[PDB]
Amino acid sequence: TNGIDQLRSNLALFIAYQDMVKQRGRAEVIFSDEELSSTIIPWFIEAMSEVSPFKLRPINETTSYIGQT
Amino acid sequence: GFNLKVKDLNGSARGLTQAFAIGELKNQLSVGALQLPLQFTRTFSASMTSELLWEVGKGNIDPVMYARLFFQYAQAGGALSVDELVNQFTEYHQSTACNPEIWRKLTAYITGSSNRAIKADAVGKVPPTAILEQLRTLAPSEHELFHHITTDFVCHVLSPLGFILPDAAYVYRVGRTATYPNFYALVDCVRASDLRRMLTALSSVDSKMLQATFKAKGALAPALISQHLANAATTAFERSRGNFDANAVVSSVLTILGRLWSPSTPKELDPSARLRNTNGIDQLRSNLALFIAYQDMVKQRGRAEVIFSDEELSSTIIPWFIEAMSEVSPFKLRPINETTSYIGQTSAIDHMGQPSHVVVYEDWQFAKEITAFTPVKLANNSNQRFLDVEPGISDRMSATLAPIGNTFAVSAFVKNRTAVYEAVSQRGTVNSNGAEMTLGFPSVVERDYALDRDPMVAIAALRTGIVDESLEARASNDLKRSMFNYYAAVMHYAVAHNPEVVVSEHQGVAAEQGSLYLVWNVRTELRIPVGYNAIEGGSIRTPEPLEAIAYNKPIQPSEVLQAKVLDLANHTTSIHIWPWHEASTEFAYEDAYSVTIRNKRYTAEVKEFELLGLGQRRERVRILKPTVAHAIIQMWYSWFVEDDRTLAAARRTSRDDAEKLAIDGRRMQNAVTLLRKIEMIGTTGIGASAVHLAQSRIVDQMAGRGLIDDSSDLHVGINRHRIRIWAGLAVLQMMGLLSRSEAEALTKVLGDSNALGMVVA
Amino acid sequence: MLQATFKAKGALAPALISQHLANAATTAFERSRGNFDANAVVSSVLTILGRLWSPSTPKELDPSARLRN
Repeated sequence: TNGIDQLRSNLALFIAYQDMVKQRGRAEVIFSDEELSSTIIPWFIEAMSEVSPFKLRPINETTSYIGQT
Repeated sequence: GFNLKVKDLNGSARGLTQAFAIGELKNQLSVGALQLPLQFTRTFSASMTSELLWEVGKGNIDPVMYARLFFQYAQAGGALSVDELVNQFTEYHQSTACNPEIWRKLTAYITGSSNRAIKADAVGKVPPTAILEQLRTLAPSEHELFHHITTDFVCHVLSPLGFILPDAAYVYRVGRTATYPNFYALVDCVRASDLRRMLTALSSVDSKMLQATFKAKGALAPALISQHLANAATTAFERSRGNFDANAVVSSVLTILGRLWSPSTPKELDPSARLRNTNGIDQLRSNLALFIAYQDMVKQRGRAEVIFSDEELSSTIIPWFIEAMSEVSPFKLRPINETTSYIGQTSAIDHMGQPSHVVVYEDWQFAKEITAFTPVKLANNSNQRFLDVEPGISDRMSATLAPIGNTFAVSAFVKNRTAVYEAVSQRGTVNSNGAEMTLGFPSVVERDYALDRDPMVAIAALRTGIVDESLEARASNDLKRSMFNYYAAVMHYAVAHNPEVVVSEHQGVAAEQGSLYLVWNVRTELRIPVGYNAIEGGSIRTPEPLEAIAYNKPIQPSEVLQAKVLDLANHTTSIHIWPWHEASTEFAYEDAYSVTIRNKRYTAEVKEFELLGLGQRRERVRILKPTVAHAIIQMWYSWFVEDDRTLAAARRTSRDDAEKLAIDGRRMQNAVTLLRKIEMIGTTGIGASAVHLAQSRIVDQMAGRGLIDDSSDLHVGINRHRIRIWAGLAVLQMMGLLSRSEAEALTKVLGDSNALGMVVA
Repeated sequence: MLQATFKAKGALAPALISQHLANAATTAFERSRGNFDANAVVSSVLTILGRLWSPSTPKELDPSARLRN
């Protein structure tokens, strides 16, 4: 069911995971069920919003711009 | 063609019972009543004839094209299941992200070490395939196919505004494929659909990346989007980690459809009104050959109710999709009325007048011309080859087949076959329990014989019902497909006649009442015993489709029935190569005539040769055997050996002198059949060539010894007809049709009888 | 069907699509075997609306936030 299939791949987003997991425990309200609807809840999220200045990112460059020696 | 009893059939051929598909094992006949009414969308199907040649390599790229190609490839039996092709494909492009070097190196072809970036593009596109053959050194490719695939992304047109040429494309010849589907065929369909889920995104991504590419600059600088190209496609490859699971989803929509069928109310089988609606299934319930696929895989794998679906949400995701709503299958969903009709009807009359000869039959004009290929291999020095069509044996042999394109019309065949008509005394008394159930289809032979297996063994496996089951897994396959295609064809055609059907367990071993068959009804048939029912109630009520078949009134065939026949000279100046072989390589072979007169051996010994009158050898060419052209005459061959051995078994059994008269007239009338057939075959122009020329040779043999040079001594009467067959022998083998182990049979049968003219011529 | 009809010929030959015409419509008539059931669906949206109205909290009358939207 769409989205999550690449959404799993996001990883800084995963940092946000471990972060709020750090602050508020986990507090599993689980407003979602197991499927219907475990859909309505992830109907949407921030990157698929344009509402954020922040935006979803393609494949390869990540956010690279630092050399090494 | 081929035939059974009308009363008996299970003792004649178990394969056409519903019960055999149900795996009833010969015993009790199905009958159980308590019924649910149905309707027809005349059911989803395939095509029937689609002989054509796709272009690839021209850089257009479209997953629907390749879906056909892999599907046909499995239909070539190049590996096995399409599912195997696909899992092995993903195993191939598990060379996915572990090879950034595919980008680094193809971009190196773009020239390259692109950190020296610029609007570098000049020219060169169309054969990365060779430098990608170096990528084959990078990406070994035991199959030609996926290697031939991956080229496309870099070079569909990318970068679309230069690079640049092609002025050339590629090739493949899809043929007509299987008529009707099954478990494995279906999972192959949805699997092909996951590939469908693959490639289209795989094109669309680049389709937008190019939009975001030539930022200009011109085409902009490389080591970027080029170095990108398909990494997103690899992510698209990773979008493809999970379509579904083919066997599970197919089994799912399957068995839930079966629950929609079964009388069994309870919660295990209670198709939710919550989702009895929701599109598709509402006409999908109506499909019925699809229902044959149901009872089939229900036969092989029990039911194994994984029920990946719930009762409603989501009993939706699973039947989100299926094969007909895929374009991935060559097979396609079917409208309302015609079903797949194209067979006429007649029936024997004794002025009573129950049928004794059911007449159900073909409808099909075979190819009017065929053309040899010259296998001009040169590129790659392997499978890569060009065929260059040119006239040769082609034109002239074809024109000689034109009379055969008249005298071996199926309509004439059955019409003469109907003329068997009067039998066992008179007139008016032909009736005695069973009656012959003559039948056959263009399709089953055109395909199973195309696979080069000789259908008749499978036919006999059906006739005995029980499988020989000693076959190779490949032959195991051809046997299976032979079965369900025979069976289902007969089913949904019979359905194409009778409007109404109802579901029927069975019971027996239950095995949980999910097992089930069908029972039908018609009324018009006259008050006579026929099958087990007789007619009982002024209506049929039979499990068995053949029963409904027999009662049907005489009709006419509808379909265009033409072989369509391929052409390729265009594509030939284009080719390139594809899995072609099967033809095979050297267009023909000699057959040796012989005769004795004045008690002396002569042995005409003729080749091959063009024989037609221009040497020599030629060489080299090979022409494709039409599947059809040999398949049909093989139907008749099946008839020949049928009446032969079976009524010979009658020669063994009923020694009654009247029955002696019957075996006499019947065997000797098949004898007069092939008699008059080869008879008219001899007047053919190539037949004329074989006559005058082989006769010229043996007359030259007369000049061998000096005293048997005393002019011709052969010609009186018997010799002419006796060599008339030889024309039918050149027309036999290496006319491009018959497969020998054939004239063999014909020889023995021509020995069976007086033959003679018998008159005329 | 008309789009697929006048194959031309002109309007093409009959005893076919004409003889078809509405058989598919009869199948469309059979597409109509099951819309819903009027009294049931009306009563449904009805009483669920009433549950959306009523003060009564419990599970018999708890319009799901899963679908209050």
